[PDB]
Amino acid sequence: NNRPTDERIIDPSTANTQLTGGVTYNTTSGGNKPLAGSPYGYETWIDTGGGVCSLTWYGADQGGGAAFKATWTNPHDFLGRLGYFWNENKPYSHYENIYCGFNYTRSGRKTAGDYSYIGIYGWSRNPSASNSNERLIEYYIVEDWFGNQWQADTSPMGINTTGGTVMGSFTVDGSSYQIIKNTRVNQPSIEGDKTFVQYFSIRQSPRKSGTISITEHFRKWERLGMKLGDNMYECKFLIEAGAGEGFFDARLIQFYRADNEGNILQITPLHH
Repeated sequence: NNRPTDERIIDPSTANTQLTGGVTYNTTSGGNKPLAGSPYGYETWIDTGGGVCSLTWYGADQGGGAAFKATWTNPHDFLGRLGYFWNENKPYSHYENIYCGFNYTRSGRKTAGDYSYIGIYGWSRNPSASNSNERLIEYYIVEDWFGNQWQADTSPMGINTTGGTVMGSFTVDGSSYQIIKNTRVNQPSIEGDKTFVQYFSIRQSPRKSGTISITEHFRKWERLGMKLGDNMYECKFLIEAGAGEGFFDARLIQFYRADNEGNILQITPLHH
């Protein structure tokens, strides 16, 4: 495929202004919820015995259309995410070449507990895998995190946070990424409490703005034998906070998809 060059793609380096207004959600959504006048959906996982969490969608007409803010205090593993919701029995390759331009501010080191994640997230199903562990996949492309008491938020996380096994590395979008596979044994999932696998790409140089060539990660995992199967659930921008008290505030989250010749198939938002 050829890199898209369409003028509607917002240069991430330019998206430096605080967005305003927005619609805020303070409770668990119970899965994907569509957003009004948008191709995207949000999800919130906010445990009631935890403290106050929020996701604020900045709307259809600013910040690339998928931009959001989130806050947490004493979360018990808060996830706020927004982007593509699919879950229509189609493989990731059906959605062609997927990209996400982003630019955010966030709170600093140790404001999100012992573990946290910022980047791209979703699930995929592989009913064809012979090993039942491999039939459901939770995935992360980790651009950034909040560090902890042991490592700076400027150092990449590793297996001490993720669990599991380093499979290898590759370079895309200006950094090396370390690829990790983990098995979650009898744990909560989009299919109920069961055993499933997680795939991670960890960005070795954490960053708060740039473009993610998402499809490249999918191609790389599969190439290493980490198969995603033929039914992708979603592909969303995520902030996950294990604990602490902090914030995430995007000026830009813009998903787009292009064919192999670089023609835009989908972009948000919708002159003389």
